Amino acid sequence: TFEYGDGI
Amino acid sequence: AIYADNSYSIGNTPLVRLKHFGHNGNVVVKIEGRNPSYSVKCRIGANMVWQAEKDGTLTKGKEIVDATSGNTGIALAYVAAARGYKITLTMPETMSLERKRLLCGLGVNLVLTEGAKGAKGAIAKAEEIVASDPSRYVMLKQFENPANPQIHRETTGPEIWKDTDGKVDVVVAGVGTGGSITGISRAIKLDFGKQITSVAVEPVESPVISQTLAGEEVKPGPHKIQGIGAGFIPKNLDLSIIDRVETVDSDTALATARRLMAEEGILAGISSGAAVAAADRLAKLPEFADKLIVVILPSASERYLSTALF
Repeated sequence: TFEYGDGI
Repeated sequence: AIYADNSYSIGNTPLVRLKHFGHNGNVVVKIEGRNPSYSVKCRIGANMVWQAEKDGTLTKGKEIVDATSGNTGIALAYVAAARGYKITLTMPETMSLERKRLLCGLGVNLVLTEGAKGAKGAIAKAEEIVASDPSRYVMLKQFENPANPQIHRETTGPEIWKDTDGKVDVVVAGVGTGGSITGISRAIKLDFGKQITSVAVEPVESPVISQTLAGEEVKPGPHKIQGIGAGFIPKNLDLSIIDRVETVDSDTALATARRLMAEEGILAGISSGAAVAAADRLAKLPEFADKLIVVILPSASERYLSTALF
């Protein structure tokens, strides 16, 4: 799960 | 020929025609997993470092510090090792041990921030490290650094033009930092001069581009499509060049990635499934059924062996 630029 | 270090071997990824998506082969995929550290980010890790060297903001003394929990961290890591830079990366505790073992394997100074704090906690700590000795640390800032879309304008875009012989009609690409769709669209529309349809893809769970362009309230959310859905409009997303925004849900993105594996023999990551699902939707509209649709596949499956993909 990813939000606010996480996982990029 | 022979590349002088691994960063120079970025790109020249192949186009592969799909047989169980689209209509009579009008959907083609660009396999960005075939890159030095096996994602599209290899291009921007290389060129952001190159540009900072040509600008002098990065010298032999200086040390790279950035906040990234994804493929850009691996990309900066392999480039920093190939070119002799010390690098520090910050990230939440959230991260898979394999992604951390990979980064330590590449020699990263890993700095771990609070999990509940998330991405903001990581970017906060990185900026403090950079505040310690601004003459010693360089942050490259993938969301804002124009060297990010510029490398797609100079390589990814022209590769698509050349390999399709100018016949590309549509480019479909998930948006993380936005650099891919921005650089590719500028190269094909402005340098080659063909009026294609640029399609941005975002999670339906965090559809901030659709909502912004629609003048609706911007409601970011959590999703499982790693690599896209930042929850904000990045500076490196050139909205003015986007013709269309497609939303995809996490389950469909995941199902489509598994179909790419089992039906096409293509080992694609989950954001690759989202982009193909958006491409299939356009490709089965009569208005696109005769167009050549090029879809970016940002990463490979094995980045995701221990996730919801398998």
